[PDB]
Amino acid sequence: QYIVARPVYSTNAFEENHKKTGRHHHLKVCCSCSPQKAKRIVLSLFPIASWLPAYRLKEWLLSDIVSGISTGIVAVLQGLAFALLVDIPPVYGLYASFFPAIIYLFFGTSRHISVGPFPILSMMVGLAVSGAVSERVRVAAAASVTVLSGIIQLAFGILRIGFVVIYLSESLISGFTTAAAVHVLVSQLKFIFQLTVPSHTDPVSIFKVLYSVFSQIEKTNIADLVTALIVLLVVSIVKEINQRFKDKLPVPIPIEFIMTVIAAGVSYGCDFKNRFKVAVVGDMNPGFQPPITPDVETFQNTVGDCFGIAMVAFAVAFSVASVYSLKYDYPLDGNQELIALGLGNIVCGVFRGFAGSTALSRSAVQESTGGKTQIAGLIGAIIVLIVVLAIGFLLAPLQKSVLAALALGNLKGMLMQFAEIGRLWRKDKYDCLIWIMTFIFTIVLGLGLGLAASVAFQLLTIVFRTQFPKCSTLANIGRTNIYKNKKDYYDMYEPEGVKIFRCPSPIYFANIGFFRRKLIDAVGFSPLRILRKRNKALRKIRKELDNNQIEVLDQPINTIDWNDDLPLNIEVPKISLHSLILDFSAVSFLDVSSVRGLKSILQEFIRIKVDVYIVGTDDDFIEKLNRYEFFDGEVKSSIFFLTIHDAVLHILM
Amino acid sequence: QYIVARPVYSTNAFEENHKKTGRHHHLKVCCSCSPQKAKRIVLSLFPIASWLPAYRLKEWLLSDIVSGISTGIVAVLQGLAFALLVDIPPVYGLYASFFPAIIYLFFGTSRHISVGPFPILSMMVGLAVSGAVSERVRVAAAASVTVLSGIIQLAFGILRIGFVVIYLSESLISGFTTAAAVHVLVSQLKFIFQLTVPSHTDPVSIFKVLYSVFSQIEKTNIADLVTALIVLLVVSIVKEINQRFKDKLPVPIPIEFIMTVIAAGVSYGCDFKNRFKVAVVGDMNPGFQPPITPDVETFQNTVGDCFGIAMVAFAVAFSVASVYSLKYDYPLDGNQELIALGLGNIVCGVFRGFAGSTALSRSAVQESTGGKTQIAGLIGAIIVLIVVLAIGFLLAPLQKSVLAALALGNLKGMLMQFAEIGRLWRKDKYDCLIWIMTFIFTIVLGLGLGLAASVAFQLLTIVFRTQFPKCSTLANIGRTNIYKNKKDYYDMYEPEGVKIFRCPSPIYFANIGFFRRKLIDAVGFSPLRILRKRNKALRKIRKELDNNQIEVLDQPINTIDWNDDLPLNIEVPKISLHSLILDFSAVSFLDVSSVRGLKSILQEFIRIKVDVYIVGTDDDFIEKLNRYEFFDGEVKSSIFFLTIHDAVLHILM
Repeated sequence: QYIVARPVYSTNAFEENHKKTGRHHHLKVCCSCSPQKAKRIVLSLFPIASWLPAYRLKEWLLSDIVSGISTGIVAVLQGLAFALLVDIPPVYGLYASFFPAIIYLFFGTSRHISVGPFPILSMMVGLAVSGAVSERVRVAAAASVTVLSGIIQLAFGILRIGFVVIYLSESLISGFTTAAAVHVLVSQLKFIFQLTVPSHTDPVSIFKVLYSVFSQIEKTNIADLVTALIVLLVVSIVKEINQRFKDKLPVPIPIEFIMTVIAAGVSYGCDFKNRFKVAVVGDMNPGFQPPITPDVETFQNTVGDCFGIAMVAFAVAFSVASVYSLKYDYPLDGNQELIALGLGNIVCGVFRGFAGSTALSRSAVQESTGGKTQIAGLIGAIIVLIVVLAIGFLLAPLQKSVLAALALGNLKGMLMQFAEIGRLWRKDKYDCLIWIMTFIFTIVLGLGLGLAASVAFQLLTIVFRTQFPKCSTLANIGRTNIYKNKKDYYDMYEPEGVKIFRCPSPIYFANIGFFRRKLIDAVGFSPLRILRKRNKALRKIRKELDNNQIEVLDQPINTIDWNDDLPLNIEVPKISLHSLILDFSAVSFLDVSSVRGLKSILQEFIRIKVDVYIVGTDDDFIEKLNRYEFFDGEVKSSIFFLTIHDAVLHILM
Repeated sequence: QYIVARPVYSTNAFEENHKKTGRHHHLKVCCSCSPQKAKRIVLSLFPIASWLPAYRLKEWLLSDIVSGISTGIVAVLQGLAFALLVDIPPVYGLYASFFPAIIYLFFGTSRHISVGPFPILSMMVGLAVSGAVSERVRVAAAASVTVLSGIIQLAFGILRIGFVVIYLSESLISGFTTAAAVHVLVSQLKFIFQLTVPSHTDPVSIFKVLYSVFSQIEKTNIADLVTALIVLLVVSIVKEINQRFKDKLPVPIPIEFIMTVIAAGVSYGCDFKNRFKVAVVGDMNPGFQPPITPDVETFQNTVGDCFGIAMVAFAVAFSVASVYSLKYDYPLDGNQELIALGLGNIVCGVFRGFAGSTALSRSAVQESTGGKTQIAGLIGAIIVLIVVLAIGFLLAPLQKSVLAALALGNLKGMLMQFAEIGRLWRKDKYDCLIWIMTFIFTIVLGLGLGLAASVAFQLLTIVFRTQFPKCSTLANIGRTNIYKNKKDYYDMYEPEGVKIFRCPSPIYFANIGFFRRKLIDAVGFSPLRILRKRNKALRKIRKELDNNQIEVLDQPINTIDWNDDLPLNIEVPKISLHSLILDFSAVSFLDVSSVRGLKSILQEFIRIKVDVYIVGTDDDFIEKLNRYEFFDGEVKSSIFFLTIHDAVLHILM
């Protein structure tokens, strides 16, 4: 059974019978050079010196040839299809899937990540250029939003503050990216229907596009729509074949290559360019561009949106890479992800590309084909190299909506997150409000400002959880040490005069007005009204008054018991209370707005000659109240006890 | 002593031995007319029917004559001195201390409040007009910011959401009003030095004024500065006499009247207007103005700042009135303060005034002179009535910096709050960061936008408090039920295999990545690395692999004990752990981002054949985990226990 025979401990009669350890509680141990300290700094800022000299060549090379080619053809056709969401020339989407792939080979700490562009940052870059102009003024201003968002990411992995991704819950991540998969689905209607839409901008940007597209819906094309519904149907159902047959199917079907060759083959020979009037990708010039210096007139007016691109490029890079970090069991450094993607978006921004990070629909192509290391991300950048230099004379008959339909086949994973009202409403109803208020703020205020006002509302639902706590009143079940809520069981014996209270929440500025109101409700009387009625009855003994003298009615009584008949017609109220336990077990923290309100209600309750105890606090909660100066000659330190049946056994003896 | 002899209860063997009450857990009880329901609705929306028919005429009339006159002369001279902070004609400061004083007599629930203008809302109105223009275009646009901020206040006391004032701690209130007492001290330099400064606006508005004042500092006046230093010296030290001699001095010295009569007497007879060149208050026209209709072109561009004036006019009205509510012991309704000040700022905004609420330096004049009810706020509006109609031909020789020095004598109470770095740094250091980040955001971003970015940072210091909690590991002290931290005492016996953990914080999105990291640190091993090494050793028994087949290595084992020698060269690691208690006593709440991470680490720890218990949770914490579907055929409901010595007594038997 359960037998205890210890004496009654009062947390100051416990720290004298049982001595503490008295153990000692920065700028010398860290700022100190050592031959064993700078070894693991250089091999942690440059981690290619930790997987390249240990490379299993017989086992990992042939899996990294066939999985670097299979993500090379995906990186080309996704690269051209994301340069159109920014409305720059399409060759600038192959300078953004090659230059971050070389830099992340050296400084990168993840091993199953294919780095390039991805459609949530082809719009946040695409909406920042329209907010920095007001194609030569858009190429040179999309490659200066990249350098600004690569300096902010580099100056966050140097200050070692790469724990910012914990401020984004899964309801805020599955609410933002579901609303970002509608902005992608809407802004890819300029290229399927072949309509000339102006570049909209500020708030409510999706309904400005839907008003401009559907006002020209009689001017669409039939040779540009039946080839974006044949492509959208086949590459969806063949991708349905692959994820249904992940077994019994080695090296699954590359539908993103064999559909383009059909579509670029039919457009050269049936002459879709001059028979119909369909837009095609132009003739790209073979070769790179000279580097450019970013201008300050682009930095000044879009400094508020490169704090949005720099915290979206990392929150996708740390959500995707942590999927393969718990699957293949290797440690992942969250600050090396900020340096290797701060240097990727500076080199690719200087060399005229645009911003980007890892894509979930491309990293799963590298991971499922058999990519073991980031050598499959190097050979996935030799094929983007040979397309730029050598074979760029192909992909000119590509029909500019085969590209705009391949980027709509990837929106199955990000639009099936709508079945979270069907789950979070039945479960939480606070994290179903963060899903709704993120889907509304993003689709109205835009992508960039829909994350500032959604994180700030996500922090209002920690205050809403602990604003009106369920304050209780406890009682004893079975003459033992079990103290549970009084309105729940049957034989609960609460003793004579004792009134156990319980606040199951941390007490702070949003919580002390409710705890003080509920304590004087669940005790029967207010303690300040009965101090003033006693002092009025004491002044009548020694014998009303105006203002500035009511301050003497709240003084402590200095002389009777105030419970029997007073010898004149005096009607001061009586109380049966003579103790008040407080269960501070579930209280996590106090602050200076809650200590000054708790000290106020312990001082009223003591001057009525009601002994107030506080019960359940650990070692750190009492050692912090020594620093608020909570204790004085009235509120002693012998009011703290250990457990509830410890304090009640002290009252009855 | 302390003896217990109960059996061991496991919170499901407790709710069968002790039956619950099964008690039942809105639109019918409230939406129901009744002859006893509409009585206390009409007498609570119109509370002059609850103190006027019970008025002690012999005791409260002569204290309300002499304390309505003493706040009448203050309301006139403060009214003219706050119409200059908005830069309108000075007669429009007597239409703002008279019309809110009549409406608050009827609908007002406080009894020691003098209603008028006050210098923090003569600048928030004064900076909104400069943001709505870009004197006839400033009079008609300061009386439309008033009507917009009176409709927002009326539509917050009708929706019954007047608990918004709990989102503002005392560190955010003593940080905002200290920074608002520097904006007042700076913007009263246009009238002491007699300098013509253009109307400024947007961010960094105090340094734009200090640059414009001190660039003309050779063009000041000597007849306008020696009369704002004689006035500023005497009315400060005589107000030092009153608060030093609150006893032995009945009806304290009205220095704000006897100094003006001297200053308006010397300016008529020594001829300060034509000898020197000093600015004076003009000749006010006797009478009111016709009402105006607010234009929509003022409503559209300043809808973002009348959400700042409407939540500053209430946070001063509920901070001042709660001082006299706990002193004179009457209940104060926080929603009737929003209706009676929503109707005050509509009537006074239609009749060409400006916005306002109660002032701390004027309500203390009414309260200390002997004002008992709001009849002293009616006679304090008959004297503002006779100054407008009859004796407005006086106060024309008033020198416009006697008025600008009387409003600098009130900044002693709001500038002595700078000694809170000397208190909050030694005590809290989180609520000393809210004092600093509010003083910086207000003095840089302005008054209106310095409260949006200071409340939003105040909610980041509840996340900073519970981001890195002090996770512990407990042990037994003296073979009893006392379980405290292991690195604190000496004879702490932790049993064989048991590993008691403790998280002293609510677990949520900012807390589950740290609790999972600290649990596998304070247990010795990771539980997922040792599940995969067992399954690799089991496949070698029945006999590496590529991707999409590593998902079978995290499966539960289905067949040995994995603690002795395996019959081949197999080096799966061993564990001594066979239990894991978790102290969830201090855990307040869980959410869907923390349940999905806690369920993940209970499922890894059970498949290693390690029995995981969760200990310390009340009745409501288990009844919410039935709604997250935390329980299945693996994580049962018999893992919850009552207390720590209850679970450890179950392990050892």
